[PDB]
Amino acid sequence: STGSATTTPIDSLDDAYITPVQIGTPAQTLNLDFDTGSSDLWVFSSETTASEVDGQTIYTPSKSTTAKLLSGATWSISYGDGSSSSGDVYTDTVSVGGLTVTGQAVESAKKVSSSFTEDSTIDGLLGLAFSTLNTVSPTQQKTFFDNAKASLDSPVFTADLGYHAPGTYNFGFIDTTAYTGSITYTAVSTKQGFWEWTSTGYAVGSGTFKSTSIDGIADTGTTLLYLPATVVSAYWAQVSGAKSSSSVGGYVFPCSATLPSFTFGVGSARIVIPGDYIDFGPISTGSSSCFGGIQSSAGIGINIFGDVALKAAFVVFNGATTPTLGFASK
Ligand SMILES: NCc1ccc(C(F)(F)F)cc1
Ligand SMILES: NCc1ccc(C(F)(F)F)cc1
Repeated sequence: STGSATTTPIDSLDDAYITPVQIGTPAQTLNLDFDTGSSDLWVFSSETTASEVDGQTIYTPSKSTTAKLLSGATWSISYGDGSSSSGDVYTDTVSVGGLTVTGQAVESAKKVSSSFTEDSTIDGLLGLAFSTLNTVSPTQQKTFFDNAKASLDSPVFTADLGYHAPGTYNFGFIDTTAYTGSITYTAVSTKQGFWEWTSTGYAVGSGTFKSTSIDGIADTGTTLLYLPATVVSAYWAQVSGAKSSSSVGGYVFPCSATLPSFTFGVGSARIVIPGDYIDFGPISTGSSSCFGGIQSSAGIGINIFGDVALKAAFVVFNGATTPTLGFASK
């Protein structure tokens, strides 16, 4: 079987992408943030503290004839940005773009951090990292992808994120009309539970490509591109007036500047991020200082190929017994 669903940016900056997901019987449709950096499927629900819900669509397990409470199971997650949520666990039927999994663990939020409450357009997250990171206790639960794997035509999913435009998540098949040229595959390490791989280097604008190994994770759930301080300094040095701002929390640049492109290596292939993808607009309404889309990973501890990088490519998440990542231009 296969599944295919359109994913849509939540705002004019592509801060995140939401994809409709059908949960329960009859279907309750929620718009979830597909996150290859985490492994919990959790949703705003009728159990969420009422003051912490502000416009989100909620899952109501009592209205689903297929929902079953998972006795004694709880979950609690903390994301790298400081966000968190926690609650209890149901199993229910979950469908993505025609692809149905029965008995999927659906984690019902009882408490969420302020960043989720203020994001009225995100009804929850759908984790797509490896199931070793799932936070359900005492019995760890499997991801939607892991549950669907056996029935998929091919054990893969692909991310085709749009720049200021809709895109597509496909499960079980590779759309050969969605990319140009060839797909270049690269080795994945699962030892930390992430889609972790090694980029072969980088270039800034039309500059010389620097061959250097950059270990990082492919994370649809993170907005920006987080790279080592040396790389990020070399990029912003080509932008007149750009500087690192402690008060703002990263590199900013005069909004009137034109940004250079950024190239990253995938084996012998090259993915080019257009400079416009790196502009994240004024730091505050009316400001002439703009926030950069490439930032240092030094405080994070791991490099993150987030949406800024992934939306420049067609990305194959190959969940074969030896998993690999594929990148193609588009
Ligand atoms: N998108 C989920 C996520 C959040 C944080 C991290 C970090 F920062 F710990 F690497 C990775 C993945
Ligand atoms: N990386 C996972 C993640 C995704 C979205 C959010 C936000 F923006 F909704 F708070 C936080 C963390």
